[PDB]
Amino acid sequence: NSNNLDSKVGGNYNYLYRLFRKSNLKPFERDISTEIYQAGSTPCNGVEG
Amino acid sequence: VKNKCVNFNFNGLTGTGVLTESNKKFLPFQQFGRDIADTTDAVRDPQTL
Amino acid sequence: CVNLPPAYTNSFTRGVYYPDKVFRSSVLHSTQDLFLPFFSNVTWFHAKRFDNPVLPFNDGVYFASTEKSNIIRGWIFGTTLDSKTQSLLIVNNATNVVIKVCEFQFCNDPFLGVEFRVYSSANNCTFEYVSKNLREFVFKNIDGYFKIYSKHTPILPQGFSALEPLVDLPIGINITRFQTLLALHRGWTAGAAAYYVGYLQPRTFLLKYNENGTITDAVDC
Repeated sequence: NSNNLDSKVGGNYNYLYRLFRKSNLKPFERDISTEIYQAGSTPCNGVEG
Repeated sequence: VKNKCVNFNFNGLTGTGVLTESNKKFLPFQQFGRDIADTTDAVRDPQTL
Repeated sequence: CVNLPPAYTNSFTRGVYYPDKVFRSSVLHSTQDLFLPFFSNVTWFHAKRFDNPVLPFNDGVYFASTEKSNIIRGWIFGTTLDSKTQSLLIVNNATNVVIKVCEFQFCNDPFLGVEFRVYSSANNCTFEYVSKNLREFVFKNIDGYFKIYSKHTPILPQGFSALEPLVDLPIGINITRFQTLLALHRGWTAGAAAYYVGYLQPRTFLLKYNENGTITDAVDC
């Protein structure tokens, strides 16, 4: 536990996790891409609606 | 200690037996030698080489 | 950045390597691994003549290069060789060796000069390891580890030589395509740059270790 170092009163927002991936990772693999994720069939033109 | 039955630990590998000098030659990416039964029959010394 | 009929041959008994780091003497030993099948159809590229296309990287690659003036430099590996994915680049810059996993924006006709025209940008680096011939190589990628094996011989030949471990790299990326790096002369002129490509698959082989601990023959079952 590290609630005495990585915690801020107003809330620390510098630790991120990835949601919304297309497929599952393989062992010891790393993905650092920042792309728009298409949930439906509408053709995302690099914007979030 | 050579030419005497001893218990030995070579870089974490334990066992029992007599240690002698060999005519073999190992490539630099090798530390152990096995026989047909997968038993360890040769070893490189980590100090004298 | 500068924008400037297939062939085939036979691999007889090439693409064999040491699977373990253990010493063995005067035995026959069977093992299952990703090998280049025997008597396989192998693609051939010459070097007007300038072959540097993007080729698949399915489950590992055998590579051979018969040059005499050192014009094949290195390679780039990746999936989408643009700034949206991560990519690996091995290159000998005529004085040093560089590997430098990064997010590269690669040109369509990358090459060197007798001068450095490979990429346009590099944003996020995660790794750096800056530091009459045959020169066989083998590349694999398993569990975030990129494995390389290599062997050198003066004088496609029809003998037997086993490749030795060279390096493993913890790069952690998905690799699906690769492309070769060549250096053109002086408008330009080419040279002897014949290179040969194959592909591995799982096989059970029977190898033979002699009395000095050297592999001298193999059987593909």
